[PDB]
Amino acid sequence: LNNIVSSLQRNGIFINSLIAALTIGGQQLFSSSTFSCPCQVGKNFYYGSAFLVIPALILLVAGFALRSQMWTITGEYCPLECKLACLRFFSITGRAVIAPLTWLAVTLLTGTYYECAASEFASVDHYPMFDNVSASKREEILAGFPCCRSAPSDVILVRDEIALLHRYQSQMLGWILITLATIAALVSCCVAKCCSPLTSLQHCYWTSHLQNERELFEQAAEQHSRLLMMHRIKKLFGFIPGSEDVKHIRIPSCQDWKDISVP
Amino acid sequence: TGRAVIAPLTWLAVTLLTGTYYECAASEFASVDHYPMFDNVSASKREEILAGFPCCRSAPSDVILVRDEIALLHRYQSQMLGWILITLATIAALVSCCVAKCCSPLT
Amino acid sequence: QVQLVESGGGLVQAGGSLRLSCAASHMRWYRQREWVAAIYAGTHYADSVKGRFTISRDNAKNTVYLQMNSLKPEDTAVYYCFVYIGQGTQVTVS
Repeated sequence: LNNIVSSLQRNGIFINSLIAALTIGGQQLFSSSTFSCPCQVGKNFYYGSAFLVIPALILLVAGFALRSQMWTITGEYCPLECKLACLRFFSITGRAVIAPLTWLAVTLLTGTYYECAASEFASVDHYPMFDNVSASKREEILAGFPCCRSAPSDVILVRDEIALLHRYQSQMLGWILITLATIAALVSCCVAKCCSPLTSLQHCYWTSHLQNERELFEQAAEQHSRLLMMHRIKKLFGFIPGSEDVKHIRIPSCQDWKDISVP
Repeated sequence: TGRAVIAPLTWLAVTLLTGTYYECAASEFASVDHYPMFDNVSASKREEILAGFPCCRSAPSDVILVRDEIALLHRYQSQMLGWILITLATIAALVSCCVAKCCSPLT
Repeated sequence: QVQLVESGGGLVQAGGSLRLSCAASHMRWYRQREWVAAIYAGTHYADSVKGRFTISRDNAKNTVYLQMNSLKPEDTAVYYCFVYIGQGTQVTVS
């Protein structure tokens, strides 16, 4: 039964779906817990914009870095070898970039981050209520109502309209981004099915072979290290550990401990 | 070192994100000359009340809204620092990994 | 060298009016001690007694003027002033 779970774990679509669901849940928890939408007139666009970008950037970097094989790819970087490196890089990038795309999409769909983000950028010259011959209190109240300040002075309905407008735009952006992303994927796949010299079945078999040989060589290296250490003990103490020791014992002296300290 | 330093980084990040520690920390360092309410010709009661409202003292004398703004400002800064620190940390990790994949002789 | 004196107070019954004047040789008010109002040109009032007082001043006579309307026994206090603390005046309402 657990073998089936591991088999589905090998399915990349399932692991990417798990990543997307986990990122969406984390974003929802973060928004519901620790956002608070600071309401300062001076720099409020900064807070929302940072909430939009920094989590996406750190998730992208984490996805790129958590894959060990990309380090080897870069080391080789720093014919067919170039094509294979490009294919592996594209395949790893896909999973590296799925999560930040999910974060951006869900944030835009929710709309709160964009709502608090570009709120002070709203156009109010159309509305005749906001005269503000001072020209400064207008920006103050504009940044002030979207966060938590109702300020029930007839402006609330206006503010909702403004909010609605921004929210509407947010949704579009999300979907717009989504569209572009999908388009990119398609053309990206085109490259992976146009510049690739290997057959479609050849690529999957080669990847399975690479994973199998990597695991096999790791196991072989561990076993070789184990055998080398076993040999070191059977040459120092004169007996093989884990076997019948009642035959001989070296009884090493003080000078013998220094020899095994070399590695 | 990586595992040695992951935990304190987490503590600093979560503390800054929560903001309470920074809120109570640099509260008396706030700039009040901009606000015309705080004249305080004595110049000492001003610092006293400035340190007094952030902890638990509401002191409902019109200053509460002002104090919230001040709190907000500090809170805002706190968040940035956290994320700023986070950014730097990640950058460090990257270049650190670079060394572990540049100076390393082994494959 | 700056001298402050609270003047214009006294005894008033319910529903009456009282006017306070202070001579000063950026003003605040005190009563007990509790805040009352502030003036510079921005002006604020206490939420406890919001909608009852009115504070004004003029640099011509270097004096500050506070207006209390429909006073009630609930605000029985000694009224002070602050820019240095004024001597203060005691006022009750019956």
